[PDB]
Amino acid sequence: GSFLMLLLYIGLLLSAIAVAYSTYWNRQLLNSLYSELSVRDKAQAEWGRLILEQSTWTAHSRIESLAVEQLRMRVPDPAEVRMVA
Amino acid sequence: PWRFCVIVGLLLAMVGAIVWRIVDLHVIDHDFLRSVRHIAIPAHRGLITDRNGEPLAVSTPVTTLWANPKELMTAKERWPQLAAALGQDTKLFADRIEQNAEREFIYLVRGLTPEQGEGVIALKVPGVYSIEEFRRFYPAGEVVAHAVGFTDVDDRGREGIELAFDEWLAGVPGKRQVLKDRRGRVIKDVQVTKNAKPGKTLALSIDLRLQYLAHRELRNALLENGAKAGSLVIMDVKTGEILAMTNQPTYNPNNRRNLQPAAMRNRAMIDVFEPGSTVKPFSMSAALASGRWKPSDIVDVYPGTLQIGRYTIRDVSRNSRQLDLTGILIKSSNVGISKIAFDIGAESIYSVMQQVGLGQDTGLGFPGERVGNLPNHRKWPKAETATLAYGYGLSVTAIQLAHAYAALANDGKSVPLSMTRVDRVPDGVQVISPEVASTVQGMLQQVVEAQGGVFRAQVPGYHAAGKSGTARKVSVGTKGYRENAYRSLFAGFAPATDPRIAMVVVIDEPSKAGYFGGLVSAPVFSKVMAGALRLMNVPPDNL
Amino acid sequence: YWLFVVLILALAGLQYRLWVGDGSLAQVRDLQKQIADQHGENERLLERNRILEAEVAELKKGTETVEERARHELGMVKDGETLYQLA
Amino acid sequence: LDFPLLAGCLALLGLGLVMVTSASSEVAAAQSGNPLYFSVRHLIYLVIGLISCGLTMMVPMATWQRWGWKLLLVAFGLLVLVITPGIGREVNGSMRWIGFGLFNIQPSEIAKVCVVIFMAGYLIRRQQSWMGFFKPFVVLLPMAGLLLREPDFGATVVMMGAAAAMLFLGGVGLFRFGLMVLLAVGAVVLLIQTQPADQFGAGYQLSQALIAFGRGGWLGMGLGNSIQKQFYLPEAHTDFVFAVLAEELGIVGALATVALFVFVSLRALYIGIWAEQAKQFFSAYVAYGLAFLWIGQFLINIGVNVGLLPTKGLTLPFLSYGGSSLVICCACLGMLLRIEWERRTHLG
Amino acid sequence: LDEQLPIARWGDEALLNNQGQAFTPKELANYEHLPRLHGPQRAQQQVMQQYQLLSQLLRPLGFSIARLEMSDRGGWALTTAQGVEIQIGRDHVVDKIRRFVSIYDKALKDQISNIARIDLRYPNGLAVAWRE
Repeated sequence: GSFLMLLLYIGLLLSAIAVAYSTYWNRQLLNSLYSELSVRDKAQAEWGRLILEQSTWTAHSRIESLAVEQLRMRVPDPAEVRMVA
Repeated sequence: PWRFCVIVGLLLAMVGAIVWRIVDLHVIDHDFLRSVRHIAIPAHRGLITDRNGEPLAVSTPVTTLWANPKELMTAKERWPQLAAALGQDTKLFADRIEQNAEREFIYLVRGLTPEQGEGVIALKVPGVYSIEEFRRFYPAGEVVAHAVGFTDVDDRGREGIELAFDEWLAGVPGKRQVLKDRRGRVIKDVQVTKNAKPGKTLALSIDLRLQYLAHRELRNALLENGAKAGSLVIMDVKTGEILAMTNQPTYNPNNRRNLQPAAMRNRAMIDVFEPGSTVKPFSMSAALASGRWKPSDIVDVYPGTLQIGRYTIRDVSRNSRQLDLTGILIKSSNVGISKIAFDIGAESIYSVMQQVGLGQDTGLGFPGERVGNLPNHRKWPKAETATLAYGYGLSVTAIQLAHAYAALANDGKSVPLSMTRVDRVPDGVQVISPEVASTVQGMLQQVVEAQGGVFRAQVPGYHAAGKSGTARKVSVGTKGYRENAYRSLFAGFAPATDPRIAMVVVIDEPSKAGYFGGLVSAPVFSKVMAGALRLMNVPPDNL
Repeated sequence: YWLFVVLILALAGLQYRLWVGDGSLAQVRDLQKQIADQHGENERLLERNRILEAEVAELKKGTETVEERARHELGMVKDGETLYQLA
Repeated sequence: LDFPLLAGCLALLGLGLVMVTSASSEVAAAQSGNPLYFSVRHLIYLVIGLISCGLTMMVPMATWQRWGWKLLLVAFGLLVLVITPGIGREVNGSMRWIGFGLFNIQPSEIAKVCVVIFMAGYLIRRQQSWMGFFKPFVVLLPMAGLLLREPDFGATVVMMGAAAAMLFLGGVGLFRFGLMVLLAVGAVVLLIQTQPADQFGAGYQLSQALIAFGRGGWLGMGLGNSIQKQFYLPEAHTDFVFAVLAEELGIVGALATVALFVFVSLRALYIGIWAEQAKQFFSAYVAYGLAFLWIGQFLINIGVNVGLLPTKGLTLPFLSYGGSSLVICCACLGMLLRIEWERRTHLG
Repeated sequence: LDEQLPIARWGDEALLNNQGQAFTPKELANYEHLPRLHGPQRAQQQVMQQYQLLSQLLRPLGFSIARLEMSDRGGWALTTAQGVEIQIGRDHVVDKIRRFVSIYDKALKDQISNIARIDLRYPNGLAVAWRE
């Protein structure tokens, strides 16, 4: 039993040091995750800024006017449409 | 040896003093016991998209300037300098700061562009810092303002989908630890307690092309008819999605300065009205579901001035004596609908009207989404039966009226509404048997196509199927209605051969040209289905 | 042999905290996979908004590519064109 | 052997190992690269301490009676070398360590064990005169003078306290004992005469452990969850390792450690009592001295941690970091297990 | 040592392989027949693989790709050996290719001699411009 007690005690010590190492590792991974989420947040901030700048020029009415004026695009006529199934 | 005893006793006394001190400090003074601070990092909202790929509401970074007044008592001589960068009186700014001197967190300016942020912070006044606060921005502008709503300054939903989906869009914030000081300044960012949850992207079922379209010709209808307000709803019949929906007059969600709440009034959900002659198809559905009536039964409606008790059921047209059920729908004969209701009884009428969804609620959950009222009585008073037959004495909003007409167009298989996009085919309740649904679709097709009905509502290259209507708007105070104030209504679906799109068009108080539904809402009906059927990519069936 | 009970209890608690609690290696793998997927969506979103800035760069100076949106949103066609539809 | 004493001391040893592993990871990672630096070196220190305890168990006791003179000769050599420059590094205001590679050596502990051994070897001779009164003082006064010229006050304090107590066991006077105690106190006060909040600075420790205990709680917040040890305290694995243990194991673990220290220390004093009843005066006296040295170090560490006493950057037996302190503690352990062995020779 | 595969040309300067890393050999003018490929500066990772997959997918159509272009916007433009340009569009490239293949096999069997351009930038079908 004495040798069994020694083995159980050293196993407990190994488990405890593993718990400490794993808790520190989890703290490090949480820090890394916060870093990546900050990167994602600033990337989506840039995306939102770009969308805000684009929306003032790609509006529906403006693009309709552009299509009908510059390239002389016209709304399609259902009489002349090749319906294919 | 007693030296043993005295040494052991002294050791135990010191140990007891130590343990007494530690137990005193740990628990007794725990509440009393600048070093470390536990802070919360905010999260950003989700993305609201149309059916396929177009964003409808986005969060944009805005530099927001805040200050810590505890660091700002040292700026007694600097508040006049800082007030110029703000735009407020120096004495007034000093009063504003001093009344909240005890406050630790105070906002100076929000909604400011970053460049002005660096310009203001160039003064380098202690305690002032810049944060990248996210402001919600709406690419579609006023087009989808009512269907998406808006958030408040606190980045919390207030109306529309924003308020309806706060738990889905606005993710839960994250927790962080910092090394604060006496002035609140952070030395080192300590381990994050719990990280923030990103907001989930919600894909609406509204198609922005159809929404742009409907909005365009509906404001065209208002300017052409000179009416006070109006609304329009698009519905897919196979899935119940609200493919498009708009109200007027609209508001710009990105510029909310002095918007009067009736501009915020989402009439497709808040405004109640009697459908009028719009509910004739459900009456016919009940009549043909009972099996007593047939589509080819001649009904006499002369003289068109039927008397019921002390009430008079006036009819619009008194120049037709014998009229079939299709003729009843075409002429909107109140006498004919009254007679058929008397023959069939209002029990089945109310049965089919609750089954389709009229006057009930649907799983949408919007702020101020009204319920309507379809009265239910154990008995059936004759005047009540007549009013239920021809529409009056009842209140239904446009959204569930569109749902009912979609159910009619969906072979009676009513499907619950889903403004969010639907991924799996829903299975609803077979409200109306297929034979009755097909017959009703046929009568609606003849109503829209045959002469004497609504020629303006015919959709080129497509078999339309719709029914007009007019509502005598209800007046508050005077029991009844208000003179010369009628709402034009039209509803239907297309193509009549195999429906895929439903519609309800409502225009409030057209007082210039006329009040007839087929006169006002029919051309809008035809235009919106022309565009929507072209965009929905279904094959035309006329040439 | 009294002290075995305390050692068993302590080892059980330590293993529970090592396999279940916030310090568990299971949470280690959870956070590793979460960060891997997070980085993947970072790189995808960076590619996405880089394409976005490129297209907005073209939008302010050109017009030949606004036809993409003008004929996707509206289905518009030029005069000398024929629509072949599949349904 | 001695099952209960060995179990208690090994509990202390393993608990110190886990405590240093849990408390030194942040500082090791930051200013040393790999996060497992102090812990991995502490494991090696632990194993060599076990080997040294075995070696002291394999070397007879009469050797300390006869071969102690060379032990104090090398102790004097190390105590000279700790003050000379070139073979010593000055860290945190004091050049206490001497380096031979990866094993920094603090000579205070070996000096303490040697001076205890010679005090016992003198007191077995002159328990029963003024010449004896003056003779014992030349044994330890150079120790106190050297260790106080070096910035090391806790070692001199534990030296004086241990010496006074372990004279108090084995022949005490009525007023002359107080006389020698007061002259020793006067000498240390003269040495003090020769050489005489702050949370934003490096004085964070004075209130850090106080607020930590305030937030500790009855059961604690589990293994490695203290928020006052991640870069808040440098070398927290040495001075405030007991505060870290308190935050990590609550009132339960804190009182368990305090009571187990008390148990092992009173067991040391009580096995010294047995040796006294076993007619082994030298063994009894060295046991009393070692036990009182341990209790002095333990009490001063807990007192500085709780805040009842001024700052004393001294290690904790079997818990704090440091190769020299743990090696000497293990050697003392081997000495005590011997004392048990010689006492049991007639029993078994 | 891996040998580069002269399968594609980046503009008129560089040569591309299956992976498409930018390499330039001893002689450049030798490959008149080799297809021309264009793209943004950060596009030596995707244009070549898209060209290869499109060629493999359209091989039963009897179409050999002549020039492939990518605007920085990402919209793809394709030109074939018969001289007709195709505006595939930004996204949904494989869906649009399947749609165009079906439409060509159904209602564009022999109409291969009077098309100015084929525009796939539609969510449902395509538009064909005609030449006299």
